[PDB]
Amino acid sequence: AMEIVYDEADLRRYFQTAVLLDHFLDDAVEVDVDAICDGEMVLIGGIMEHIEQAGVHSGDSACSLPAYTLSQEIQDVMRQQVQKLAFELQVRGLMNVQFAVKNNEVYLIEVNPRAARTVPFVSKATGVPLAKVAARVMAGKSLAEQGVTKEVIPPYYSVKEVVLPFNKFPGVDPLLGPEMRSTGEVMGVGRTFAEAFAKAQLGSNSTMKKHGRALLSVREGDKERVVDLAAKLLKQGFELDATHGTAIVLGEAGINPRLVNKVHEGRPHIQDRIKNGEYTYIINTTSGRRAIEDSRVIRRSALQYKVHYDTTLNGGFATAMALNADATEKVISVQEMHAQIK
Amino acid sequence: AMEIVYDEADLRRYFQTAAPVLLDHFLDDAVEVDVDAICDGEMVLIGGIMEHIEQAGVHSGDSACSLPAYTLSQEIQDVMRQQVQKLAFELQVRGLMNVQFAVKNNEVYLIEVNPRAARTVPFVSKATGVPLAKVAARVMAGKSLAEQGVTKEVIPPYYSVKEVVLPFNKFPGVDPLLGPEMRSTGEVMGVGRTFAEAFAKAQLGSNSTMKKHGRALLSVREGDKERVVDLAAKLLKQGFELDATHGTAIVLGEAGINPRLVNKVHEGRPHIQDRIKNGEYTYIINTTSGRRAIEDSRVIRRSALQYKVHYDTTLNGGFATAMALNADATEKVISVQEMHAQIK
Ligand SMILES: Nc1ncnc2c1ncn2[C@@H]1O[C@H](COP(=O)(O)OP(=O)(O)O)[C@@H](O)[C@H]1O
Ligand SMILES: Nc1ncnc2c1ncn2[C@@H]1O[C@H](COP(=O)(O)OP(=O)(O)O)[C@@H](O)[C@H]1O
Ligand SMILES: NC(=O)CC[C@H](N)C(=O)O
Ligand SMILES: NC(=O)CC[C@H](N)C(=O)O
Ligand SMILES: NCCC[C@H](N)C(=O)O
Ligand SMILES: NCCC[C@H](N)C(=O)O
Ligand SMILES: [Cl-]
Ligand SMILES: [Cl-]
Ligand SMILES: [Cl-]
Ligand SMILES: [K+]
Ligand SMILES: [K+]
Ligand SMILES: [K+]
Ligand SMILES: [Mn+2]
Ligand SMILES: [Mn+2]
Ligand SMILES: [Mn+2]
Ligand SMILES: [Mn+2]
Repeated sequence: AMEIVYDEADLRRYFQTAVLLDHFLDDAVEVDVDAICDGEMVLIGGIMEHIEQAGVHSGDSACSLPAYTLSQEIQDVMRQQVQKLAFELQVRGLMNVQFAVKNNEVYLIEVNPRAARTVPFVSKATGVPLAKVAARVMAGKSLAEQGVTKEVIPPYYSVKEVVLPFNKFPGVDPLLGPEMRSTGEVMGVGRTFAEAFAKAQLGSNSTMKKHGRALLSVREGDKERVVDLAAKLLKQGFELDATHGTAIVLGEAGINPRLVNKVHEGRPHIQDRIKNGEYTYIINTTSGRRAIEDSRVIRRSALQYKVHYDTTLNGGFATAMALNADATEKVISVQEMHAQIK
Repeated sequence: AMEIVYDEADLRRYFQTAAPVLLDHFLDDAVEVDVDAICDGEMVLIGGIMEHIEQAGVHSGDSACSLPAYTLSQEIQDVMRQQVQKLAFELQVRGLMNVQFAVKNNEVYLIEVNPRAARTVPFVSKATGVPLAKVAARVMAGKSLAEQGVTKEVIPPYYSVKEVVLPFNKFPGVDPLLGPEMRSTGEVMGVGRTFAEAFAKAQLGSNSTMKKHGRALLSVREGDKERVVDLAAKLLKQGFELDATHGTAIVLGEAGINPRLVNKVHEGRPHIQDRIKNGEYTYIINTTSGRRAIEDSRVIRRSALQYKVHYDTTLNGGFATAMALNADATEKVISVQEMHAQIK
């Protein structure tokens, strides 16, 4: 039962309703690294950059392999940091390490000295059967011995996206957080991150379209960044609707969305519009226990009415890119993927 | 000291803050009309029919008006005419009289009859070329309209529009807003070949700072919400960029117009006030209804006045303002002599 408390007043609130205390790394890029250690060397299985930031459980995050935004430099740091930890803990077989990158700085989230849920993904993207190799390693065959020494960076992009069970429990707020709730995953393969992301998205049963009206209702910390997102969408032919505060900031950057009322504001409001099919896409980011609680209708509504929605700006940007891709254009077999590897 | 109460809750509100009290039904969304005439007991001469720009509810003394009428139908004017004639005799008018009417849903309501010379007489004299005070003085003294040879109503070939000037800038603590009470100190006159030109001249004469470019702030009430769309449309066609407050922006977006959203003061920064003060606006159309809303919207009008931005507090006025945008007050001048010479 992990929560993110914003302030002091916010803690009692928890405390009461409600121990490990940790500083939340806000606006950070979460990373998952899968590796093998035989006591002799460390094999980097895959470095995966999640789309959703730290604070959204890795299990519920879409992710990319290779990393789509992280610097070689930043990643080399991680690589070294994992090797250091492999030896230190005396890993023999599989291991997974979770990082957060904030302001060009690498921080340690956790070390899982065992097989992690991303293994099959990495194995498929990299064509290397990590569970088999690590098994052998555990049984006594060194990496050296196996001819498995080099880290594989495929020529193509591999993206993993999850599927969430919210539709099965309507009374639940379909919102991402530090706790994992997904049931499954899909893989998208493309020549570009945008292609891979498009394939992941469509495979995950997303109802996203390449036309219509998008609803933008983001929080403070996203208002600035949301400008670029609106630009993108307008550029893809989307019309824009926005809730008061968000419209304000857009307006201040030269973008004039059509305003929509919050439910308490009047009619029609967001719910009538969602219900009435005015939107093909919704971006709704929130912060604060309170805020979340009051915005619940947007998310429940979008779910109920099958409108594609993103609860993170990063997801938004990923979706925006995918719009320039065509998930049906080309196909490729796993064998083909694998042969293409140096 | 009178106002328009909108409901029971409001009546208390008032009745408290304030002796038999008069209670009249307020004809909302009505066109106010002024009619000046002369009766000699044998006949009735119509001096002029003026159509106010601001609706009934904005005192006639403070309304802009036009001679001849700019929206009313002849049919409706003919009623007013018969009505004036009937009143004239019944009342035994001998000399000048003035009749004020409200038109709503194609129906003519009587607001008041003033059986003496009215403040609009000079304007009508000047527009029609007929010196009403002289004519009526001769009538009171014994010379009939027939004896005088002044028996037929004169409809000029040009439009004449009267605009007023208000003293709000002399008393900054007052809310420079129109209502049932007259607060104006003077009037101007504008003459044109079209109502738009007459209006532009009257507007310019009245010391208006209106411009034909920039950004306009739109913040109107409920009853105006639907109709303000076409005005924002006229404003965009003229080249202006629009700003709007919450609910106004909502109505407009649904009509396809997307103004830039601005925050009220309680709402956030920068707000309407900050914007006005920084010279962001060149035009402001701001309509309100009910004691509270009025009280609450105060800052817009005071700021507008303070910062010299032209502002309209009525939609009818806003529309007048927009039409004038299509006219050039400085393009042509005409002398009164010439004007009267045109008279047929
Ligand atoms: N200090 C932190 N700052 C930001 N996000 C964090 C932090 N600690 C954990 N998280 C988020 O919570 C998720 C779960 O954290 P983790 O420690 O790995 O728990 P679990 O045992 O469920 O794996 C992480 O994947 C990340 O999204
Ligand atoms: N029943 C009414 N409906 C609408 N407006 C009215 C009504 N009665 C008065 N008014 C408005 O108030 C103004 C002042 O009212 P009026 O009766 O003419 O008083 P005054 O003697 O001060 O001129 C009118 O010019 C008109 O705009
Ligand atoms: N950032 C948000 O989701 C805003 C809150 C929400 N729209 C409400 O009605 O309270
Ligand atoms: N019609 C209006 O002017 C609405 C009221 C005003 N904007 C306020 O700040 O309350
Ligand atoms: N990877 C999580 C699912 C994404 C979902 N559309 C959301 O942003 O909430
Ligand atoms: N005719 C009265 C003056 C109009 C002023 N601009 C206002 O509309 O408040
Ligand atoms: Cl795991
Ligand atoms: Cl008078
Ligand atoms: Cl004062
Ligand atoms: K994450
Ligand atoms: K009037
Ligand atoms: K009277
Ligand atoms: Mn974890
Ligand atoms: Mn764990
Ligand atoms: Mn009167
Ligand atoms: Mn009177």
